[PDB]
Formats: sequence, C-alpha cells, structure tokens
Amino acid sequence: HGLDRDTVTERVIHVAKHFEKVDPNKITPTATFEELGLDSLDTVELVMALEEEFGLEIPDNEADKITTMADAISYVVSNPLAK
Amino acid sequence: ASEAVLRLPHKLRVMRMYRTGLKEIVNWSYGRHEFYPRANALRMEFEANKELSDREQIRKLVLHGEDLLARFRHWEPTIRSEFVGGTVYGVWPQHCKDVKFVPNPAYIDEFKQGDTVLLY
Amino acid sequence: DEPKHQIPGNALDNWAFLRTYAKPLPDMIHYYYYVYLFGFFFVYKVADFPEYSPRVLVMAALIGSLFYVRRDWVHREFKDSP
Amino acid sequence: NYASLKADTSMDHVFGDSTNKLNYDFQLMSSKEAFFWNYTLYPIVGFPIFLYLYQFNKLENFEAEIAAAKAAKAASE
Amino acid sequence: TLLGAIFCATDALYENYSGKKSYTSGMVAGAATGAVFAIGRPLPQPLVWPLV
Amino acid sequence: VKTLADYIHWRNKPSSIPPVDEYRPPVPLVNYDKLSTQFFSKLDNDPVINRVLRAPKV
Amino acid sequence: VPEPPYAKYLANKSHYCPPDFHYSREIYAPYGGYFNDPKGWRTNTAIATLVMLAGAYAVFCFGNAREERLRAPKGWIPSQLWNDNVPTPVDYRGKVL
Amino acid sequence: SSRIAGDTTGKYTPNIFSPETPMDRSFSHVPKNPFWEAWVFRRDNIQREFVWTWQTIFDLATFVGGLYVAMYATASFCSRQNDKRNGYPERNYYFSDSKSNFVIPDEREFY
Amino acid sequence: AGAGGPVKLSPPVDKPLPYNYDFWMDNGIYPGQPIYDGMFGSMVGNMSLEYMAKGWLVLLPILSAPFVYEHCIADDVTRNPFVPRQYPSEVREFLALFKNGFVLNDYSQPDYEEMKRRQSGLLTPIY
Amino acid sequence: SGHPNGSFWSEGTQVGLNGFKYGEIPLPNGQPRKKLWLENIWNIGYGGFFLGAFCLYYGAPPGHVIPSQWATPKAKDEYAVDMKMIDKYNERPDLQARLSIVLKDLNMIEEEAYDLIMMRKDYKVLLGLHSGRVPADLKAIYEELEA
Amino acid sequence: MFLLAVYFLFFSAIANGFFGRYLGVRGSQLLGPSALFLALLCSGTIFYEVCIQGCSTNIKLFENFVYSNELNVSASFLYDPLAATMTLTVVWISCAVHAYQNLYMRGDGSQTLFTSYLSAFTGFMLILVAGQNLVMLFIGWEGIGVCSYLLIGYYGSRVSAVKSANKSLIVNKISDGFLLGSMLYLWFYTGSFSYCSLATFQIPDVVSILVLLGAIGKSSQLFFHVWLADAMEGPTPVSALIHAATLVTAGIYVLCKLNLHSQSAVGILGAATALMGGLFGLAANDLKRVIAFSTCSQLGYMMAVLSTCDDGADFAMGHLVSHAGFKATLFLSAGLSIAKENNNFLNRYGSRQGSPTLSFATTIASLNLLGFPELGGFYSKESILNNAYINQGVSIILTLATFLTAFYTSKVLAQLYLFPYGNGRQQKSFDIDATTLICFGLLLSEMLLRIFTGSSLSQNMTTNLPAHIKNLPFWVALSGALSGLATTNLFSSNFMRFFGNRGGFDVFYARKCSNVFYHNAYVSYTLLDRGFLKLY
Ligand SMILES: CCCCCCCCCCCCCCCCCC(=O)OC[C@H](COP(=O)([O-])OCC(O)COP(=O)([O-])OC[C@@H](COC(=O)CCCCCCCCCCCCCCCCC)OC(=O)CCCCCCCCCCCCCCCCC)OC(=O)CCCCCCCCCCCCCCCCC
Ligand SMILES: CCCCCCCCCCCCCCCCCC(=O)O[C@@H](COC(=O)CCCCCCCCCCCCCCC)COP(=O)(O)OCC[N+](C)(C)C
Ligand SMILES: CCCCCCCCCCCCCCCCCCCC(=O)O[C@H](COC(=O)CCCCCCCCCCCCCC)COP(=O)(O)OCCN
Ligand SMILES: CCCCCCCCCCCCCCCCCCCC(=O)O[C@H](COC(=O)CCCCCCCCCCCCCC)COP(=O)(O)OCCN
Ligand SMILES: CCCCCCCCCCCCCCCCCCCC(=O)O[C@H](COC(=O)CCCCCCCCCCCCCC)COP(=O)(O)OCCN
Ligand SMILES: CCCCCCCCCCCC(=O)SCCNC(=O)CCNC(=O)[C@H](O)C(C)(C)COP(=O)(O)O
Repeated sequence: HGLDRDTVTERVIHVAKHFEKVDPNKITPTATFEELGLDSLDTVELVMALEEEFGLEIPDNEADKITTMADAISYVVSNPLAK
Repeated sequence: ASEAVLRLPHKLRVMRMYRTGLKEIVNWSYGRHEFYPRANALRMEFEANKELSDREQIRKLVLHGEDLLARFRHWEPTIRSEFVGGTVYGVWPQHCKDVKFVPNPAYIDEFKQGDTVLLY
Repeated sequence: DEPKHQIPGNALDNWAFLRTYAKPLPDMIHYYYYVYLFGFFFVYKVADFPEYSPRVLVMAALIGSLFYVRRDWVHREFKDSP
Repeated sequence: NYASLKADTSMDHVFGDSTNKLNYDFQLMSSKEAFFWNYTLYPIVGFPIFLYLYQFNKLENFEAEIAAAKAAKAASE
Repeated sequence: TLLGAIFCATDALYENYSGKKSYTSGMVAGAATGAVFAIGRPLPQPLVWPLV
Repeated sequence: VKTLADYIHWRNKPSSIPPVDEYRPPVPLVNYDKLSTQFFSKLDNDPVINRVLRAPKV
Repeated sequence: VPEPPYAKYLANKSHYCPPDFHYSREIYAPYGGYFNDPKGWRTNTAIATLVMLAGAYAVFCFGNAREERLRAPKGWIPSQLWNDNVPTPVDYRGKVL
Repeated sequence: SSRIAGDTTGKYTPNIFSPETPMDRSFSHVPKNPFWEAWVFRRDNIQREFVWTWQTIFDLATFVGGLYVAMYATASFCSRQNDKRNGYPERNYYFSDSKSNFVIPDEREFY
Repeated sequence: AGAGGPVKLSPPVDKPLPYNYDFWMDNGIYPGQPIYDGMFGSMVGNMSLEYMAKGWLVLLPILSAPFVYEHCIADDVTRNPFVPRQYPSEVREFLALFKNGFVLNDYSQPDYEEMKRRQSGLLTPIY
Repeated sequence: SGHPNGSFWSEGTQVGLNGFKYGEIPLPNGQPRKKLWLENIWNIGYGGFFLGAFCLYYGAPPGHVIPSQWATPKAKDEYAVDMKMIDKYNERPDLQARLSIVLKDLNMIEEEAYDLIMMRKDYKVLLGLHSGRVPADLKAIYEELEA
Repeated sequence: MFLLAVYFLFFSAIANGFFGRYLGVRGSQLLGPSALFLALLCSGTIFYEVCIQGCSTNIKLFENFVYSNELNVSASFLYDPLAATMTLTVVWISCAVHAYQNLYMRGDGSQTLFTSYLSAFTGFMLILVAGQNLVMLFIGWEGIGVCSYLLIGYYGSRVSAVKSANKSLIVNKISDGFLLGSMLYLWFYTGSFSYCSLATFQIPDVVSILVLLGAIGKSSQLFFHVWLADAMEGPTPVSALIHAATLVTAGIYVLCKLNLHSQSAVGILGAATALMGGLFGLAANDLKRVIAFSTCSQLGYMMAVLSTCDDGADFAMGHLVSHAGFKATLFLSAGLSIAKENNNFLNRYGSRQGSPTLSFATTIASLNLLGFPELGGFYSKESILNNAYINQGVSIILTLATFLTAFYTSKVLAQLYLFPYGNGRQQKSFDIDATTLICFGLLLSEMLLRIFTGSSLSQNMTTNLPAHIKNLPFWVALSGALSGLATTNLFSSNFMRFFGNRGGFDVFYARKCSNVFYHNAYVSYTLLDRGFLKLY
C-alpha cells in the first residue's frame, strides 16, 4: 500500500527523536543528519530503526544514500511494501 | 570481505561493518531482549577505535573485524517474509496485464490445420 | 540476423590458399595412357605372382591406400623448382 | 521482434540492485578429481556385486579345499 | 617396405614365441607397424594408427 | 613421404573459439563472504566477540 | 486498456479474491478459477453429495459380497448387522457365543 | 490494434488486408532473445570445439570404456555363477576359450 | 498478504552465455539459484566442505564410542547380567529358527554354537 | 473478509464464465458452436475400437482371448489328483525310498520329491521315460499312487 | 464397509480436482471435510472390528492385476491389526487437516486443487497400509511420493519450493529402487508377493540391506534425511500430514510388517538419526524446521527400538501412532502462529493475547514431545528407553537425544509464549473460526484417548529394571527442559555452526556427487556423442 507522505513524516520524526543528542525542535521534515548532530555510526542506527518502524528491509546501497531526513521519507514513500 | 565491500570508501566500509554486525547480533540472538546490550557493546567496540589516526592500525582493525564478521555469518538469516530470501516472496506473484490470449483457437482455419511437406 | 558458424582464418588468406589451385591443368589422357599400358602389363604379370596370405594382402592394401596421393594434392603443391 | 534487453529498475530500491554478479566460472570438475570420485562412488553403488563376488569366492575355495582333503583321504585309503 | 617388414617380422616372432596361431599375433604386429607409422605425428595419430 | 595423415583434418585445434565476455547471473550480495576452512580458530574466542556477544548481561 | 468485448462473458472477481490480486480471467482450469464461488454452487454440492452416497452404496454392496472373514471374531462385531458371512464369535477361552 | 481471427460459427475469413493485427496462433509466440539463440547454436554445434587432448582421452576411456569393462566382467561372473548353480558344464561363450561345446541346455536332459 | 505481493524481475540476458548456464535455475524472479544449492556461489554460513569434514572428524569418535564397546569389546556372556528369555522347548525351537531372533544368544543352551552360526548367516543366496 | 453475506450458505458472488474452455467465446444469442469436421468420425471410430475391445474381452468364450481361462478347470482336476498322490506319498515310507533312488538318477534332490509327483504328465518326464533317461521305476511309483 | 473410506477419500480427490469449477471454494470446504468425516466413522468401525475384537478381513477387488507367466499378483486388501491402527490414525489426522485448510488456504488461489491433493494423499496412504501383498504397498508408496511432489512444490513461482520437490522425488526414487529389488528377491525365493507366504525365518543379508535402504528413504534416516528439512517450503497443512503420518511412518510400517531387518544396523542407524536430529533442531531458528528435526529424532527412536526386543515392533508402532497426534498438533499450531505473526523466525515471536485453545494445544503437544509423565507420548517413549537398556550403545545415545529434545522443546515454548513480544508494531491478525477449533478439539481428543486406551499391549508390562534406571529418562528430560528455559549455551560457536548446516550432508552432495554426476553427463554427451561421434 502506497503510504502517504504525512504519516511517513510523522513516523520518521518519531524515530529520530530517540537519539539523546538530537534536540526535539531541530528535526524538521527537511533536515540533514549532520545538522541534527548525528554521526555516521548513528546514521546506521537510525536507518535500522527506520527498518523496524516501517517493517521493511533496506538494501545496503540505498542505505548509504540515506543521509537526510528528506530522502529517508522519500525512500519510505517510494516503497510499496512499507507498512 | 567481498569485492563490493572492498571497493567501498573507508567511511562507508566502517558503516557496512557496523550494519552487518548489528544484523548478525539480531540473527544470533534468541530474542529482542538480548539485542540491546549486545548492540550497545558493538557501539562501544566501534567507538573505542574511532579516534585512531594511524592508517596501518586502522587497516588492521578493519581487516580483523571483516574476518570476524565473515566467520559469524548465520546459517539462517532473519529476513522479513515479503523480501528477497523470505518465505512469502513469490508465493502468488501479482500477474501483469497485456497478456497474449488467442480467442477461438481451434476455429481459425479448422480444416487446414496441420504440418505440410514442402518440396522443390 | 542468425547464429552462424565461425569460419577459421582471414578472408583474403583463405582466398589466396584457394587461388593456389588455379594452375596450368594437364589433360588427363597422359596419365590414362600410362595407367592403361602398365595396367595391361601388370594384369599379365599378376597371374604369375606368388599366392600371398590374406593378412599380408590386406596390409599391402592399407599401405597403398595410406601412400596414395590425390591428384589435387600434387596440383596445389607442385613447384617447378629443384 | 526480439525481446527487449533493457531491464526493469522499478523494484531495485525495494529489493536491491542487480549489480552484484556470480563468481562461478561455469566450469566442471577436473579430470583427476572426477576419476577418483567416479571410481569411489560407483563401487559403492555396486555393493551387491562385491557381496556376491566375496561369497562365491568363499564357496569355491571351501569346495576346492574339501576336494583336496577328499583326494588325500581317498589316496591313502 | 620397412612397414611391411615390421609387420611380418613381428607376426612371425609372436607366433613362434606364443606357439599358437591366434588373432593376437596380427593385432600386435599391426600395433607395432602403426606405432612406427606415427613416431613424430600429432596427438590423435599415436592412438589411431596402432588401432587401424 | 606424402601420406593421407598429412591431409586428414585431425581435431587437434578448436574450430570455434568461445567468446571471451560471458554473462554472470545477478546474485544477492553477501557483504563478507570469506570461507571458513578451519573448524578450530582463534576467531571464535576472539576478545571482541567475547565483549560483544558473551559478556553483556542479559 | 479498454477491456475486450469477451470480457462481458467472463465472470467477476469473487468476494474471496483479494482486491489487489490480479489474475487473467480467460484461463480455464478444471479444478476451478483463482477464487471461484460460482453461482449455483449449492445445487452442485447437493448433486455431488448424491453421487457420493450412490457410489458408497455400490461400493458397500461390492465389499460385502467380497468381504471374507475366515477366523471367528472374539466378540460381537458391527458387521454382523449387515453381513451374514461373519463366523459365530468365539472368546479367548474358546467358548462359542 | 488487434482483432479476433477465429469464428466458432464457421464464418471464418483471414483478413490479410485488415488494418488490425489478427489474434492468430502467432499472437502467443515467445519473443526470444539474441544471446539465448546463440547459446542454443553453440550447444548444438559443440563438435566444433571438440579437441583430442590427453585429458579428453583419459576421461573418455576411464568413464565409458571403464563402465563397459566393469559391466562385461560382472556379466561374465554372473554367467559363471549361474552355470555352477544350474549344474551345467562350463558354457562356450564367445571370448571364453573353453574346450567344451555346451551352449544350449537340452530341455529333455535332467541336469 | 499471501497473494499479489510485489516481486523483482530478473534482468534479461545481455552478454554471451556460458556453455554450462544450465547449472543456473532462473524462473524470471530476481533471486535465481543454482540447480543444487551449495554446488557453487555463496555458501550457507560461510562454511566450506573442509570445515564440515573436520567437524565430523571431531564428532565420529565420540558418537561411535558407545556402539563400539558393546558390539566389539563386549561378549554375549558379559553383555548382560541375565540369559535370554527362557521358553518351552516347542516354542524355543521355533523361535531359534529366526536368524533375526533374540533367543540365538542363549549361551546356556547346548545348541549355542549352531545358533550363533545361524545368526551369522549367508550374505547372498547360494542359488 | 469472511463469507460474502456473512452466511456460508449464501449464493455465489461470481456470475459468468470462470474461464474460456478451449479458448472459445460463447455466442451472443446462445447459438450452438459449429462442430469440428473430425468430431463425428473421431468419436465413432475410437468409440467403436473401445466398445469392440470391451465386447471381445468379455463376450468371447474362455480360451479365445485369454488362454489361461481355458486351463482353470483342467488345473482343478490336476490339483485334486496331485493332492491325493502327495497324501499317499507321505503315508507310505516304502514309496519314499524308491522315489529317493529315482530322484538321484535324475540329478534331483530329495526335497524335489513333491516336484516329481507334480511333473507326472510333462514333456521332460514323459519323453525321458520313453528314451531311457528316466528309470522305469517311476512309472510303477506313479501307478502305485493312482497314476 | 472396509472399502468405503478409500472410496470417500478418492471421491473427494476426484470431485475437488476435476469438478471444482462447479463445486467452488465453498463446495470444497464442505465435500472434503464431510467425506473424511464419513471415512472416520468407517475407520472407527474397522478399528473396533479388527484390533479390539480380533477379526481380520480380506477384500479382493480383482484378480490378475499383473498376470505374466508364473508372476501373478492381485488387488487385495487385508485389514490386520497393524493396518486398522494406522488407518484410524491417518484418517483422524487427515480429517483434522482438512478442517484446518478451510480457513488457512482461503487466501490461496487453488484451494479446491489443494483439497483434492490432500484427499488423494490420504487415500494412497490407506492403500499402502491395507495392502495384502507387496505390489499394493508399492502402489501406495509411489502414490504418496508423487502426491508429496505435487504438494511440496505447490508454490511453483518459488525456485526453492520446486527444488525441494525435486529433492524429495529423487531421494524417494532411490529408496523405492532398493525396495523393488527386495520385492523381486522375496518373490523369487518365496513364491509369492503376499505377506502370508512372504515369511522367511532365515533371509540372506542382501535382502535385509535392500529392505533397510528402501525404508530409510521415506522414514528419513541418516544420509536420506536431506529432503525432510527442505520439505518446509510447502504449505503448513502439507507439512503436518507428511511429518505426522503419511511419508515418514511408511518405512517404519514396512519394517514392522516384514521382520527382515537386522538388529545391528537398525539400532545404530536409529540412535545416530535421533542424536543428529536433536542436535540439528538445536541450531534451527525457523519454528517449522525445529519440529521437522524433532520428527527425525522420533523416527530415530522408533527405528532403534526394533533392535532391542521382540516387542520392539509393537513399541515402534505404538510410538508411531502416538507421535502422529502431537506432531500434527505442533505443525498446525505453528502454522497458525506464522499466519498471526506473518513470521517464521523464533526470535520475533513473543507473548500476545490469543486463543486459549491453540496455546493449550501447543503446550500439551510439546509436553508429550518432552516426555512429561502420565502422558501418551511419555509411555510410548519410556517403553523404548527402558527396553533399550540392554543395548548399552543405543541406550546412551537415546538418553542424550532425550536431553536435547527437552532442551529445544522448552526453548521453543519459552520463545513462543514466555518471551516478551518480539515482532514489530504493525497490524497483523488471523481470526480463527469454529472449524479450526473443531480441528484442535479432534487432536486433543486423540491425545486424551491415547492415555486411556494405550499404545501397545506390553506398554505397562514390567521391564525388570532398578528404579534409578527406570526413572532416569524423566530426570534427563527435566534437566534439558530447565536448561532450555534458561536459554543457556550448550556448544561452542563452531559446533553450533556445524549443526546449523545440518552436518554438511547436502554440501558434500553438491561438491562431489552432483559435480561427478554432471561430469559423467559431460563425458557421455559433449565428449562422445556430440563430440567424437559427430561429423563436422
Ligand atoms: C606412371 C603411371 C602412373 C601410375 C603408376 C601405376 C600405373 C598402374 C599400374 C597398375 C595399375 C593396376 C593396380 C593399381 C590400383 C588400381 C587402381 C586403378 O588402376 O584405377 C585407375 C586409377 C585412375 O582412375 P580414376 O577414375 O581416374 O581415379 C579415380 C579417383 O577418384 C582418383 O581421384 P583422386 O586421386 O583425386 O581421389 C582418390 C580417392 C579414390 O578412392 C580410391 O582410391 C579407392 C581405393 C580404395 C581401395 C581400392 C580397393 C583395394 C582392394 C585391393 C585388392 C588387392 C588386395 C586384396 C585384399 C585387400 C582387401 C581390401 O581416394 C582418396 O580420396 C584418397 C584415399 C585413397 C584410399 C582411400 C581408402 C583409405 C582407407 C585407409 C583408412 C585409414 C584411415 C583411418 C584414419 C581416418 C581418420 C578419419 O589409376 C590409379 O590410381 C593407379 C595409381 C597406382 C597407385 C596405387 C597405389 C597402391 C596400389 C595397390 C594398393 C590398392 C589400394 C588402392 C589405393 C588407391 C588406388 C587408386
Ligand atoms: C488408486 C485407485 C484410485 C485412483 C484415484 C487417484 C486419485 C486422483 C487421480 C486423478 C488422475 C491422476 C493424474 C491427474 C493428472 C496429473 C496432474 C496433476 O495431478 O495435477 C496437475 C493439475 O491438476 C489437475 O488439474 C487434475 C488433478 C485432479 C486430482 C489429482 C489428484 C492427485 C493425483 C494423484 C496422483 C496420481 C497417482 C499416480 C501414481 C500412483 C498439475 O498440478 P501442479 O503441477 O501441482 O500445478 C497446479 C497449479 N499450482 C501451481 C497452483 C499448484
Ligand atoms: C567389424 C569388426 C572389426 C572390429 C571393430 C572393433 C573396434 C575397432 C577398434 C580397433 C581395435 C583393433 C581391433 C580389435 C578387435 C578385436 C576384439 C578384441 C578382443 C580380443 O582381444 O580377443 C581376441 C579375439 O578377438 C578377435 O580378435 C576377433 C573378434 C572380432 C572383432 C569383433 C567382431 C564384432 C565387432 C562388431 C562391432 C560393431 C561393428 C562396428 C565396427 C584374442 O583372441 P585369440 O584367439 O588371439 O586368443 C588369445 C590367445 N593368444
Ligand atoms: C581403453 C578403454 C579402457 C581403458 C580404461 C579401463 C579401466 C577399467 C578397468 C577397471 C574396470 C572395473 C573393474 C572390472 C574389471 C576387473 C578386471 C577384470 C578381471 C575380472 O573379471 O575379475 C573380476 C572382477 O570382478 C568383477 O566381477 C567386476 C567388479 C567391478 C564391477 C563393479 C564396480 C563398478 C560398479 C558400477 C556398475 C557397473 C556394473 C553394473 C553391473 C573378479 O574375478 P572373478 O572371480 O570374476 O574371476 C574371473 C577371472 N578373471
Ligand atoms: C554418524 C554416522 C556418520 C555420519 C556421516 C559421517 C561422515 C564422515 C566423513 C567425513 C570425515 C572424514 C573426512 C575425510 C578427511 C578429510 C579432512 C579434510 C577435508 C579436506 O581437506 O578436503 C575435503 C574433501 O571432502 C571430504 O572430506 C569428503 C569426504 C567424505 C567421505 C564420504 C562420506 C559421506 C559424507 C557425508 C556427510 C559428511 C559431510 C562432510 C564430509 C574438502 O574438499 P574440497 O571441496 O575443499 O576440494 C577442493 C575442490 N577442488
Ligand atoms: C555476531 C557477532 C558480531 C561480530 C562483531 C564483529 C565486528 C568487529 C567490530 C570491531 C571492528 C572495528 O572496530 S572497525 C574500526 C575501524 N577504525 C577506524 O576506522 C578509525 C577511523 N575512524 C573514522 O574515520 C570515523 O570516526 C568512523 C569510525 C569511520 C565514523 O565516522 P564518523 O566520525 O562520521 O562517525
């Protein structure tokens, strides 16, 4: 089922909050992980946590291309198996 | 390490090691409860060596971690069912449109259907 | 387009090899005349040959077949040279 | 006419790209290894043959030894 | 003449040594003659000429 | 000595040579694929593995 | 794509068919379609049941004709109600019943 | 762009001049691939790539001739055992050199 | 949803095919497989045949240790603290006929030797 | 989900043709499809073959189609005779000794004694007795057991 | 009356598979279960007449099925005490599975064809069990083989499923080739194919080895167990039938029907299979695979018990019929769990609100598997373990196998119920209708009746053993259960990896046997007939 952008945005924002370093207002629908304060190893954990949230398996090469809040939402919206 | 992992840049190579290690923690666990402490332990294992700048030592750590991740590949990867390597992948694949169906086949030139021997 | 057999060799080199068969052709009567004469005399002499074992006869036939040179082979390879 | 040689990239992001290829050379077992494994497995297949050979040899040897002892006993006596 | 000499000599020598008239004398004489035929010849021919 | 053996087309050499470039089928990627040929290794009891897997309290 | 004229003769998607699942409706299979549920299924099931029971009656006659009991049962068996070739029961001690 | 060629009523005519492509038997033909066709051609004409090598001779002999030799030996052993079992004299088989003429048992005789 | 799930289609062949491409089984869905898994390509668990052979070399002596003692080291008199089941003569004679019987090991019996030779019977039919 | 009307015993939701059998399109007005040229000839010929095969397999007298059917009564009579003779052989030990001598000359083992009683009327024994291969005592032994 | 059950099953198969267009999905959902219910009544009558009241019957359908010279075989059915028991168990389990498939397979396209396959599958099992001669048994044997081929590969668009079906077919082909050899031996030297004249007190070893090699195929023993694990590709109703009664038990039934086995081979092979199956089930992480390895272990127990004593055949059959019940329950509950969680991996299962019936059925079946006292499985397993004490080597291996069985059974129970929820936060649901409840009620009734009626006549007969010897299996099972609940590590990572690869039996076949097979094919074709013998 094609899941709409608004819900995907809410759930990705919900996942991004759990990092302690990230401050709850810095996360916006269009923000890169660097401005949020996330490191590379942190981005791994965020991509994985997105995998549990939407019940999908991110193939690794696409996982590298996810570096921003925006493109993660775009990838989740693109996926037809995203829940 | 595979060729595709080797061709990757350093930053992405360490990222791959962390991702594969986390997935193998998931595979070797008995439940979600085991996952969190082991995930924190892997976190600390990577954080310990992040500030090293000596290239040769870093190469040693990356190679050893790659050997460790190669040996502890699980016989049974935990994969979601709808994805490649999953149980329900391809059970009843959705059939596409634009199918070439020949209506009333036996009534197209019914008397003269058959094989002919053509000669010079 | 269809799958086709690969032809070994270059086109011009193969054509050059084939062009070595285009040489002055003798008429076959010259060979035939000698074969007829020596064959007649040979048939006369054969009745006087000793009786040979069948095994030796077959081996002689095999050796003759192996040693026989086709007339085209001499045609392609003949050189008017020492 | 011919089928298109262009692949479909719609599902690459979901299920991964097709860039990674097989490492197999698509070649068979070496002749030396094949000789060993044929001449090992085929005897295992023919296990009744060797059982019959063993028992027949045993029977014939016992019969011949009986015959020899019989000849010895029937010579003196 | 050399090929025929090998053939006949090997045939007679084998029959004398064996003492019996058999197929094997002809096969061995032919094998020797075909071996002499293919001394320096390429790979199929060491097998085919002894056989023929 | 000219003989039939000289002009018989003996199969010493391949008439057809296969194309060099060959299709390798696509396969799902395994990141780390080195083979384990040693049943007993130091890697099983490596200090990292002990810290990552065996040590953490569950 | 505008559905072909014969699509009117073809039947619809059944209630059990998932809405997302697409199948070609023109394909004929003796075991049925992808989700079936034909109109008139109840009468067809009744006819199938009648044929099943009639064949059961014929098989029952055949088996009873060919059911051979050569050793007496230890006790009373249900077959005595319908088949008369059952030997009279004898118990473990040996007494006839 | 397509039309139904077949007519069950029997009023079938082939519209060779029709603008629309008939749905004839060629409608369902498989599209085919260039490289698959060349693979089929290569595989059928594999005699072109046949080369006499010592490895090839080794393989052919060891498997084909080896299996023939093994089967012949096993059959000869079975024939010998059956001759001992039946009580027949040793039979004159073709390549066995036996000084006995026994080939076919006499039905009338008791062995 | 069991039916209607998305699938990836395997790319069409675009390069000359190997002669032994029949070793690859592809139905059109992306993850094609060898004809027999483990014949070539990725190995499950990254374990080679050498590793499995070494593991079996470790296991077999321990697994075979219980069996070797009774079958080889032990003898009928010392295998068990009792004799086989004692039967009336008419029953015992019939039961001793069975080559796969359990009364053939009765060393108390005066027909022990013949019973043991019966137990170690013919490998193949003589006729 | 569930059942269409919530009741399992409700009318089917699918109206029309589940598929096109043989690929043929139903005629609009219900006009029957024109039959193929070979249908009548094919049905008549192959049905005739199968019906004739049935009739000949079952109608024909015994021994006409299945030869073993002819032998069944003869085998019953032979079975009765053999039963009587083997019963007599077991009772009389003098006959057992004589048949023991007969068996040895025929290169037969003693356990084949029942076999010889069962091959009284066969090519091998009948002609060997005439030729001299079989001892003439076997004739008397057969007669002493009522042939 | 005796014929009726096979008629009902084959009628269900023909009706659903050839006229399913008219019947429909609902039409299958009635005609299947109703016909098997009627067959269950007929099988109950058969069981009462033959087993309890000792009245065997022979039904000859027709004579001269094959009549070539002396070779003569007839289509006849003999319902002897073994056959009635296996028939009752098979029909009970198959009726349960047919009730199960009404809701489970509703989301599958060809539910009618699936029902038809299931019913013909049961019918061929009953043909195998009730045959009076070897040829009828071979007919049923090949029928169940082909039905397994058509059921494991039901999902044709999955390469793994079709390859699993091919694996099953090839392995079973080798096994029945050995059986056909043994059949020919027995006809030649006994004069008949019927089991009555089949009896030989002394048989040459070749016939015994051929019988054993044929039996170890369907009853998956060592070197022939590769297909059972891969048989998980098929739908869950298929797995329950094949592992519970139809396929695995057939070899044991053949070995019990004809006592031509040798004590030395059967005991060693069975004990090895039990230990290896338990060890393999230790590593497995799919719910369905662990239960298959447990099936392998139980088959090992049953094969081992034949060597112990004269009553070993009775004990093996009793464990067979007891095992069918709780194993079928375990597969059906596992399949329902997979549907409810949309998952096959044990890690992500967890505690969640569900039906009391399904959880209780899972608990009781697992308790029977473990050996919990005063249960049907407990008696049938202690009858084997206690009577195996005389064979010291067999007894030790079976006791370690009991420990391993307890460990992985308790681990599976803790992971399915006691463990916290491990799956994701998504809407997943499988609501169970009354038909599935009737299915599990039938299984639970079978389990309960097994306790009161027993499995073998000598089940409670005394084995004159010291108390500490007799009650030892309980202590080993309890220790295994306690270690499994704690989820402790038992083996090093190397041996855990070795067991996860199932001993590498398949990798050896891949690397040596298959490569030699296709090199023989290469020599035969490319080098020779399309090579040396092909013109330019
Ligand atoms: C100064 C004058 C010059 C001449 C000098 C001699 C003068 C004559 C004197 C006396 C003549 C009478 C006796 C001579 C032989 C009779 C032939 C004849 O006269 O015909 C007229 C002939 C011309 O006639 P034509 O019609 O114009 O030519 C027709 C051809 O197409 C011609 O066209 P082509 O040449 O282009 O094509 C040749 C073709 C023509 O075909 C033939 O030559 C047919 C010959 C077959 C055998 C003939 C019958 C043998 C029976 C002999 C009987 C005695 C022994 C009894 C027991 C033997 C049992 C078999 O054969 C070939 O392609 C080449 C192969 C040659 C033999 C083929 C058989 C091979 C078998 C070996 C197998 C081993 C290979 C295994 C590996 C393979 C790998 C896959 O004149 C001659 O050729 C005479 C030349 C004398 C040289 C012969 C050398 C040996 C002679 C005795 C050996 C017998 C074997 C025969 C060898 C080939 C002979 C042709
Ligand atoms: C013993 C006396 C009684 C005999 C009754 C036998 C039971 C039924 C026999 C019916 C005829 C048997 C042969 C039927 C045709 C064989 C083909 C077949 O069975 O199935 C066909 C198609 O099935 C049919 O249309 C007809 C089947 C009707 C009933 C079949 C019952 C099972 C067959 C019995 C096995 C034959 C025994 C032969 C060996 C003894 C193909 O199935 P799949 O390859 O699995 O693909 C189907 C699609 N899908 C991927 C979604 C699964
Ligand atoms: C047309 C026949 C030509 C043979 C074709 C075979 C294949 C050709 C390959 C060339 C190899 C050379 C020929 C050898 C063939 C002979 C068979 C070997 C058997 C053998 O060694 O026994 C000898 C007798 O067999 C014999 O020597 C006589 C056997 C006759 C040969 C077989 C005849 C039927 C073959 C037909 C096959 C199909 C035809 C297609 C070609 C020895 O006997 P011994 O008496 O010397 O005892 C020994 C006391 N010292
Ligand atoms: C140029 C082409 C040829 C070159 C390459 C050839 C290399 C192959 C040579 C080995 C072939 C296998 C071995 C068979 C021949 C053995 C030597 C022959 C002599 C012989 O007959 O001895 C018998 C061998 O046992 C036997 O009876 C046979 C046992 C082996 C057969 C079973 C092994 C494979 C099973 C596979 C199935 C094949 C057979 C199927 C029926 C036993 O001696 P004896 O007591 O019989 O007395 C007979 C008096 N010499
Ligand atoms: C409980 C009852 C028994 C259960 C089964 C037990 C089986 C035990 C057999 C294994 C133990 C002995 C193994 C032989 C010693 C070899 C030790 C080193 C192995 C080695 O170096 O080469 C290996 C050869 O494969 C091999 O070693 C294959 C030899 C196996 C003999 C056939 C026995 C059947 C085995 C079936 C299950 C065993 C799976 C593991 C073997 C790998 O070869 P490579 O691929 O690296 O070669 C390169 C390709 N050019
Ligand atoms: C199931 C068993 C699991 C197996 C686990 C085995 C895994 C082995 C783990 C130990 C191996 C290592 O430490 S591999 C550690 C390799 N060491 C280095 O790379 C030093 C240089 N570090 C950097 O360049 C960056 O800090 C970087 C870290 C890339 C991030 O970039 P960010 O600054 O932007 O976050």
